[PDB]
Amino acid sequence: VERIKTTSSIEFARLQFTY
Amino acid sequence: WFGHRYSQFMGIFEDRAPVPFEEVIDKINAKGVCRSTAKYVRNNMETTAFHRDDHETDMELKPAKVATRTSRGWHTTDLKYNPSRVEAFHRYGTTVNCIVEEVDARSVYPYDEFVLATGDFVYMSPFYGYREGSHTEHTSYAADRFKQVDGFYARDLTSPTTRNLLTTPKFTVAWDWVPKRPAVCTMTKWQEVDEMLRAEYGGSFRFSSDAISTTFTTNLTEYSLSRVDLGDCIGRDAREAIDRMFARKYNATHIKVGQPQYYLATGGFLIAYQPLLSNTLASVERIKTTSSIEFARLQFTY
Amino acid sequence: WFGHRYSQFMGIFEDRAPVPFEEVIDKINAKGVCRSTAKYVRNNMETTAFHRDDHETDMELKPAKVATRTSRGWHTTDLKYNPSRVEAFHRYGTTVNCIVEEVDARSVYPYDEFVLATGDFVYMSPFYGYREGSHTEHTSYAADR
Amino acid sequence: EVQLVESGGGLVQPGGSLRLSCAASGVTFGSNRMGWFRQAPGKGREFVATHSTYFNPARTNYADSVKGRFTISRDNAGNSVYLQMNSLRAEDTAVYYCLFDRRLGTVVTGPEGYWGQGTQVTVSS
Amino acid sequence: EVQLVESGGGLVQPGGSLRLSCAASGVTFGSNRMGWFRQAPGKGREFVATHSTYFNPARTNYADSVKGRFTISRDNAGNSVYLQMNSLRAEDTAVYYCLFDRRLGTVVTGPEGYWGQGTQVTVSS
Amino acid sequence: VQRRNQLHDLRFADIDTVIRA
Repeated sequence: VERIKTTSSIEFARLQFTY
Repeated sequence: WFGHRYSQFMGIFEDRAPVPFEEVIDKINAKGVCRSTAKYVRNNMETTAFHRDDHETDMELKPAKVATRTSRGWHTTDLKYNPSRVEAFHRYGTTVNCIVEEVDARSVYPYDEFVLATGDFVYMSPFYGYREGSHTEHTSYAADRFKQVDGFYARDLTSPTTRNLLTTPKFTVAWDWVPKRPAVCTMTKWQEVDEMLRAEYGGSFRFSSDAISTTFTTNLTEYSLSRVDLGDCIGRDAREAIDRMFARKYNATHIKVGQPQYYLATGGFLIAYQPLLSNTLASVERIKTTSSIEFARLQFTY
Repeated sequence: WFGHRYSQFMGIFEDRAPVPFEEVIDKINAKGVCRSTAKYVRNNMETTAFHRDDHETDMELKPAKVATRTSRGWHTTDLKYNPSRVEAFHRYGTTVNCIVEEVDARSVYPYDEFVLATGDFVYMSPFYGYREGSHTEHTSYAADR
Repeated sequence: EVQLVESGGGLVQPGGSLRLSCAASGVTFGSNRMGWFRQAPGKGREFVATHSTYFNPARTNYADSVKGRFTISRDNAGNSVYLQMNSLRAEDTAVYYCLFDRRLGTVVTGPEGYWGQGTQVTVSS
Repeated sequence: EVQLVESGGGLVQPGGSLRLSCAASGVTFGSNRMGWFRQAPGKGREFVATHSTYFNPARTNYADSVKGRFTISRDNAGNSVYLQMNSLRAEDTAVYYCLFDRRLGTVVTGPEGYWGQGTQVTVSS
Repeated sequence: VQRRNQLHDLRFADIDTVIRA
């Protein structure tokens, strides 16, 4: 059992959406 | 103060006394013991304290009680000594606890001072010493407070080190002297790009990475690494990563062309670039870096 | 405490005493000197300390020892005074060091208090005063302060 | 970096006396070890004496052979070490080397230390 | 923001006595200077006296002419300043102005200070 | 704040002088 680590930057996914 | 049927602390004077170089060498490192006495200079006065107000003895250093997420520690006494009860008298009691603590030490540029995990500041360069120009590093202290021992073998409470021992008014801090240039660097390696495409346009170089979706923009003229202050990591890290990435993706289909080249991209990014070629075809300063790579990713996407 | 062959600190009481307005005006700003005595209210008591337990004198303020990345400071004494040796006695010694320090002060909105570079909080508006309605700015202190 | 300048050797008869001097210049501030080693014809460079200001009072160490006959001392300001050899004998014929380093022992020595040019001492009739 | 109300002036024969009063209302709660200036016919407004609560005991200052004849004081709780003039010579004929001010010293005033409307004092034989 | 405060004795005091009597 572990902890999920999250990036501080969502802009990669927003670039993905726009592209 | 010992009243009738109660005792009360009139006062508790607490102080941290440094362990002198002589004790660190001849007692602690040699035998794992401390003196029960603390003789030290406080408030321009030589003060001597005796544990339990008794004669000076050698006391064994033993591991401190374990605490989670703390470094190793050792000490000699577990109890505070208070004077025995005599009614209607003020009495005094001395406790001396020799404490040895492994700690992390941290230093920021320009490395003229460092901190310990206890919050104490040492106003000396970590790279201060007598050899290889280290005597010009910053020291705030008098010469007698600093000691450097070559061929020093640490004994746990095989290989020798050069041991720096600095006596401050509150403690003695010891560490290993290393030359500054191989140790610190004002730049750090961020990305390894095994496929970076360079295009020349409009008097500018564009370095595009499809893997990280990033386009950097540099001038045509190379950036000489001599302009970087304490930038000796850049060349060595660049050469190993470049050769490792070459000996893994192009060792068969590509050849290196020339030696690695250096460029400064907008955003303050230092690019070390090895050009390849397909077989079928064949005042120093600190670079400031922006926290946002988003401009270059927008450049790539656009 | 003075033992037969050693001296030991039984205790070291350390305190910071404010320099009164009249001394700032009449001595420090007028002559660059400080009184060797500290008379101030501590723990609801008026306490007076004499430097070296000696008579009051005017002592010149001199630049402090230089330190890198540090603002300007001045003081009057760099030695702590301790009582002379008398065997088998507890003895007391008083040191008074008048210190003047230029410091940076910072205040965040709504600017009802500010801090000094020493970590000391001042629980009053930087813009507190008597004019242009600044008397309605926050003060935690009595008027005489 | 430390420069070492030796002086005061030469030829002497058995039972005589000889004072070697060694002046140290450069980065000599702080606690250090200054001493004398010697190299005999065909023999290795062995420890003779050391004077260490790492401790106060300073600690002096001697070889077994020279104990009681050789005395090592320093200048009032430090930075200079003197070896008074009295009651010299044939075993004392060697090139004596001045050492300035930052070590704590007697005999180990290392490449980071500083050696003098070497002063000849001959004992013969 | 301070309002000043004077009182107690008028006609005097030489050698008489006159006690002017000045009550201060508004923002007066701190240490301050309250005093009297005067303007003679065809003369500038010159310092007469001041009473300063910046210091404890309070500091009183007088012009050279009025020393020993004029006394400046304050009521208990402050905010009112009194100028008791004895032995009024002919030089004392002027309009006296009450000043409430956050300054030190004697003669220097500023636009930030508060002046009263002015009380006439005439001394004629 | 710590770096400033722990320079206090180096600025306004003497940490090396030892007075006897």
